[PDB]
Amino acid sequence: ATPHNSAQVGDFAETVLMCGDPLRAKLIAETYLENPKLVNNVRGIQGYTGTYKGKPISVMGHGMGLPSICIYAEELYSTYKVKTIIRVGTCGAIDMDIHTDIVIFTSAGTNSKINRIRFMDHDYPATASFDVVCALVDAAKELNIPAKVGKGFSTDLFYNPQTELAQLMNKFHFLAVEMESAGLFPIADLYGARAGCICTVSDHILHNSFQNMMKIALEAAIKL
Amino acid sequence: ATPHNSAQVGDFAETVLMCGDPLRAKLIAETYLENPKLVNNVRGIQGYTGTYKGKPISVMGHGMGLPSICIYAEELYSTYKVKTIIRVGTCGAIDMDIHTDIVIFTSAGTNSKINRIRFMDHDYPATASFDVVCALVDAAKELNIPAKVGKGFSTDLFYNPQTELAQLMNKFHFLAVEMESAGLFPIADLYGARAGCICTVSDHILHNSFQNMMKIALEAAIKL
Amino acid sequence: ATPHNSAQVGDFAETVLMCGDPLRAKLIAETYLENPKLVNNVRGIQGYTGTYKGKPISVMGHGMGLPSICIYAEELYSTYKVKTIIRVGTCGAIDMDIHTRDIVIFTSAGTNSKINRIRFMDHDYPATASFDVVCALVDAAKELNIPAKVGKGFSTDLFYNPQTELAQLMNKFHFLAVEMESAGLFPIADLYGARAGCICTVSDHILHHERQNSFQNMMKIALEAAIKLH
Amino acid sequence: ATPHNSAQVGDFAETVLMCGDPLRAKLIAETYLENPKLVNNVRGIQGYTGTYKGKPISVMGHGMGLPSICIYAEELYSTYKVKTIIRVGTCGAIDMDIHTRDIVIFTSAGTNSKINRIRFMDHDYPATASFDVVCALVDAAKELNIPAKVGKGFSTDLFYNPQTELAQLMNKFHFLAVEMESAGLFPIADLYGARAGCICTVSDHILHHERQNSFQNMMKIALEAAIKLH
Amino acid sequence: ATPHNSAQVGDFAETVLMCGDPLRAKLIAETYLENPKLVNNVRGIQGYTGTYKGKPISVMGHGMGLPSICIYAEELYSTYKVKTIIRVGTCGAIDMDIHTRDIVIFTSAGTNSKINRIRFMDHDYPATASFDVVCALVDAAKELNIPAKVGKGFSTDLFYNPQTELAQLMNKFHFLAVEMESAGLFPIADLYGARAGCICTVSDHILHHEETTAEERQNSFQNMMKIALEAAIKL
Amino acid sequence: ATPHNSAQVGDFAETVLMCGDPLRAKLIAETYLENPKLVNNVRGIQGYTGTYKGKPISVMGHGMGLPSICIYAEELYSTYKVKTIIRVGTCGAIDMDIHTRDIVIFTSAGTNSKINRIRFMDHDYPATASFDVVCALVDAAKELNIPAKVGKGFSTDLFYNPQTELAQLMNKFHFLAVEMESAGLFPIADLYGARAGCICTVSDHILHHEETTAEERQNSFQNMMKIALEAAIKL
Ligand SMILES: Nc1ncnc2c([C@@H]3N[C@H](CO)[C@@H](O)[C@H]3O)c[nH]c12
Ligand SMILES: Nc1ncnc2c([C@@H]3N[C@H](CO)[C@@H](O)[C@H]3O)c[nH]c12
Ligand SMILES: Nc1ncnc2c([C@@H]3N[C@H](CO)[C@@H](O)[C@H]3O)c[nH]c12
Ligand SMILES: Nc1ncnc2c([C@@H]3N[C@H](CO)[C@@H](O)[C@H]3O)c[nH]c12
Ligand SMILES: Nc1ncnc2c([C@@H]3N[C@H](CO)[C@@H](O)[C@H]3O)c[nH]c12
Ligand SMILES: Nc1ncnc2c([C@@H]3N[C@H](CO)[C@@H](O)[C@H]3O)c[nH]c12
Repeated sequence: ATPHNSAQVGDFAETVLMCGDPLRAKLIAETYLENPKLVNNVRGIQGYTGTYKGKPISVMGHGMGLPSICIYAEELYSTYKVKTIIRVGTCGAIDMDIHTDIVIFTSAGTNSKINRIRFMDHDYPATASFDVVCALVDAAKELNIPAKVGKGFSTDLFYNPQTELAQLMNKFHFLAVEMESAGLFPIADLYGARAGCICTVSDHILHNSFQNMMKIALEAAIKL
Repeated sequence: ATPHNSAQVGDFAETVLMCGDPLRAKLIAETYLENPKLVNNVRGIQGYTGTYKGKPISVMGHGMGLPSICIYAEELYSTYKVKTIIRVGTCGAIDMDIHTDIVIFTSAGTNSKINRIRFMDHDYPATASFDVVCALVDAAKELNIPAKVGKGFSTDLFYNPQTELAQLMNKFHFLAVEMESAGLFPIADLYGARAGCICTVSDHILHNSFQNMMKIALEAAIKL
Repeated sequence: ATPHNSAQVGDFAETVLMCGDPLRAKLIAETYLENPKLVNNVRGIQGYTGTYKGKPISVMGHGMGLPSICIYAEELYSTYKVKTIIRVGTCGAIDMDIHTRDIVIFTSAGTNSKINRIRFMDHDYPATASFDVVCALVDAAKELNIPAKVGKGFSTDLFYNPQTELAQLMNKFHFLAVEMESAGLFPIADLYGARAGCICTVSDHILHHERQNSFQNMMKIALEAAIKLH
Repeated sequence: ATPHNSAQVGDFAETVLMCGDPLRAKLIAETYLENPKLVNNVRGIQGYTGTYKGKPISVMGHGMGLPSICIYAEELYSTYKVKTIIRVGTCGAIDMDIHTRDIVIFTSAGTNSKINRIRFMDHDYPATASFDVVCALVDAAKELNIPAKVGKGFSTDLFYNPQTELAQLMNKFHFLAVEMESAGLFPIADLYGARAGCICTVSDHILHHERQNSFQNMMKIALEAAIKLH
Repeated sequence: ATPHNSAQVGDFAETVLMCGDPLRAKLIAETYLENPKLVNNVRGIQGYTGTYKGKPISVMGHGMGLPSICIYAEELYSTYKVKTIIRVGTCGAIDMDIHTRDIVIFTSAGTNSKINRIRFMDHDYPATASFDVVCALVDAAKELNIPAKVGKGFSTDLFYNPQTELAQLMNKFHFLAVEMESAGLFPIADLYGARAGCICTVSDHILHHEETTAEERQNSFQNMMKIALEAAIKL
Repeated sequence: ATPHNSAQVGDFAETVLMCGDPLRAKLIAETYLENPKLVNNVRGIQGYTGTYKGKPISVMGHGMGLPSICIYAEELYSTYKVKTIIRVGTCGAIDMDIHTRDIVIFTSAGTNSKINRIRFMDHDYPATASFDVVCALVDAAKELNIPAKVGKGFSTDLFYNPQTELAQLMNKFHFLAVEMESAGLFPIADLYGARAGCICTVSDHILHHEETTAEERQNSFQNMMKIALEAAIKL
């Protein structure tokens, strides 16, 4: 019922986990949901609606990059009346004290122009919902997994011609880099809904985890 | 051998077709290649190396949006030594005289900041290779299929808050909108390689084809 | 010790509460701090150090606007070794469900200044309050039974904003409130690996014509939050 | 009929060849057009109409820079009903394989002007020559055995460019050459649903110190291309 | 009246001297205005109306940086009907032949704030002192007998400027000094039909400092106050 | 010498009058300079060196728009060692009390070109006329007995301006007129230590035109030429 989603109003749990990799969405179909009903495979995007400890979850891939996640997220909140999107994903460390760890974003800077286009060319600060951030932090806490908490940078360019930037992000204690959150968070605000992100280091840009990250995300889903 | 590509130097034909939809890459695996060898399924991205009329082709999905295609294309030209990328795809009409037709891009404007980042914040004109554009035009001509030739607009935002823009693109005779070419073309330039795009109207933003578009792209691949 | 501050090292506590009005700073020093010493009066800015429930605490004005709070915040984190600065201010409400004298706690702050674009290679820097501090303010307010909204704020360069359709747009994106300083504080604290946060009182609504108790309430939340952060 | 043009309707052919130097325009009128009538001399700009192999053709200067060619191109497409304007210019080569007096044909043109950002909601407008015309120029040059490179050009606002690392960057992206007008012509033609193209002669290399024949060669290619486009 | 000013139309004169430092406004009011009345002290900004050689004059602080002088300059012109604002403060040395305690008269000022871009469709607004005021200031400084350079200033949003190359660039283009308010004050005068000018004494030097003390920079810069008040008399 | 100028150091005087229209440079040279020598006519730009009341003067076209006056102003200051450039052209009426044939003296000029952003780290450069020249021009126009307004101009990159709201905005901020070269000419003088000023006569009006003919706008605007040459004498 949307150019990128065949599923119908109700086919989606009020809470969706989303990742970049569509095969990873399946992995957790599949490895945590009970009664994994496929609900979207347009563009092979692996949409599922299920339950975890009796609560209706969903998982789905979002594509690599802001423009992609901006498509999915807007559709989910608007059409499929989703209340909460948590991006579980991978990212690259900037902070010298973060290592191949779990990171929970409070916000995400960006080199994209998308937020300038939706905000009269001023600075929109892309902020994770304080609800969700707390939810993730807490869960991480119960399950006794260390998590870092802080800023992300959503890059439009995985191979960044602007090489002086990794260091500058370091200088300002940016935690890590990925390519989607700065797109998500303001869509969430726009629909009065909520979003958050987390959060695993799969490489360091200045020189188990899947399981931990997913238990935290799922435990957190529950509180929300 | 690249974070997004498991295949190896040689696994890719000097010429790759690429589309947004990874299931569509398969469709033409699959429907035109002979001896479809899978060469990449990281993130389910459907990479194939084959032959068409005895020439080594490849097909692959590129994701929706500049940041996505920028990842694939840069990797293909640099790592996998690809010489030519033709984006076969779908797009949305702006021009009042274009209808649910085939369009061949000579170039693509954009609301992305990616080209400003690679070009000292000046205007890079994202231009399809005149080679390829001619190749497509000619083929379209032999196979007796009408094609339109002209400008595209690569949007970062499928649901564009800036609603006055469809009309302004109309006023300047923009042909159609999609979300990838403006990312591609300058990468092509950067590696001294070549790229082009085309090209099918799947909706009009102001109010067979697959088969035709693919025969033109494949015929054209051959001349290149 | 700086062109804007005549204190020496040691003279400021590790936590400094700052507000725009230097006379409000003075009012706080006389009302909430015991044994307030005037440590800075350059430009009439009223900086004091004292204690609150045995814990060391400072208060100082910052003037109005990013440029001014940028001078004083960088000086504190850099010359004086401050660890934490909580803004205690007033703001104009935007979100239609926020009312005069309501109390807002900022997760982060948008801006129309060019300052962070200059600090950050012309990219979008998200000015975020430190997590600890947002939490401490939220805990304080719950312990004291003062209700507090949590959310994005917006720091404008222009109090009389000729961009008249901006208010609405912010509303559409659920910005709680507008003030004129947080977007500058946050990234400076990040730069000195220090902490910052901001708490405010709604003194007026920008979307439709609209005290002490409020001020008093915010001060308690800020001061108790300072205690927990120490 | 305009502040910059004293011709009336009818006075220009459907195809107008324009170059920066008004005396070059005059040189073209006297050398290639038969029965050249001076139709415009406001500001010394030298516009003529005549014929070439029985086909109607005009030539006029445009001055140096986007702003100037923007005045004259819009006036021609709008007041005079011109259908096609080919720039016939000189340029500085960039690409290391292009040499003095080589001939370049532009598929499109980058720019550092703000003009297209103003025309296009601050987005990236790709100034592209019309396909027909690029083709006609390429066909003409092949029929006449003059070799011609095809590629991106770049129109700078600043002949003496204080951005000294720009030349290299353009080279890295395989821009053929720099002139100071095409980026302005193309989008105006799009706006009047007309056609435009640009052909140039390399008068100098910007990447390392470096005639008539060349000029003559370009003129033939342009004039034959005009014939085919008619 | 305004949220930042508790006086009322009539309380301020038609000419107002302003500086960043309210304590320096207070020194001016005390050292030079016969019969100073405190007209406004919200935020401790020290606004006073008195008279100088028999003509009404006012003085008030404006705080540091564009956002702040913007708030006060616009209230003065709009609500309090002021006709002339002369800014008398400190810079900001860039020129190599200019030194601390030197005097500098701004014709205009560049900036790095988005403010003028925001009030002017994102183009380059020339923040320009009124020709009258420049001349007055220039005359006054020629009569009293004090040397003053005339030229351009630059209002920075960032006293601690991370762009460290910018100072040499300004030097190439021969800017005189750097401050933090004039680029905001001039387009506001333009917007209200009123006049504005800016005179400042050098308090440090950015290329080969050089310095100055909080006290001497608060009390030791009479002269600019002198030229400013003589200039005021004429206008 | 330069690619745009075939004269040589010495051929141009130290003061050059310039206008967009080379035919108007040629009228000035013919109507006013004793013993005009044609020093430069590459691109038909009409540069001449002669003398006026016994002082050396020069005159040359500069073409329309920032990119062009930029090319010539920089060659004059850099290679030909010029000391002063006075631009005498047309505008550009914005102010409602200004009308065709009226005279306008620019203190500075806003712009919408990226040029000043590019030579100034992307901030707001105040493109400012030299105070000397403004004064000279102002004096000359007071002596000869001709009325002239002093104020700000705006140099547009787009004579046909698609931003149709911009003219009223300029009006709010009281700009005098609109032209297409001054914002480029002033920072170049600054860069070379030299001086520049701009005087123009109103050739059309943007808010309630009003017009003028190619001929009267080419030949009928002596006066500005008069003030400019009197001003030149002083400088
Ligand atoms: N070093 C790094 N730079 C930028 N992005 C990432 C990522 C994330 N993984 C995908 C691209 O590899 C994309 O969806 C990002 O969110 C992992 N490592 C990264
Ligand atoms: N109306 C329209 N607006 C923008 N984009 C498109 C597209 C293309 N299809 C994908 C998104 O639906 C993406 O890869 C685009 O290239 C089709 N129709 C479009
Ligand atoms: N409605 C409103 N719009 C913008 N700013 C504010 C403020 C804050 N108070 C000072 C100026 O009023 C300044 O320091 C701002 O932080 C209070 N209400 C506001
Ligand atoms: N090296 C070079 N750099 C920039 N521009 C050019 C030109 C062109 N000739 C005129 C100025 O020289 C102007 O109209 C430009 O189009 C020729 N060579 C060039
Ligand atoms: N080096 C310098 N950089 C920037 N600004 C200044 C100033 C001016 N004095 C105040 C605080 O320094 C501020 O209001 C500025 O106007 C003096 N020296 C300066
Ligand atoms: N309405 C108007 N808009 C913009 N520019 C002008 C001019 C000036 N005259 C030349 C061509 O019109 C150009 O060189 C400008 O300097 C006169 N009237 C103007």
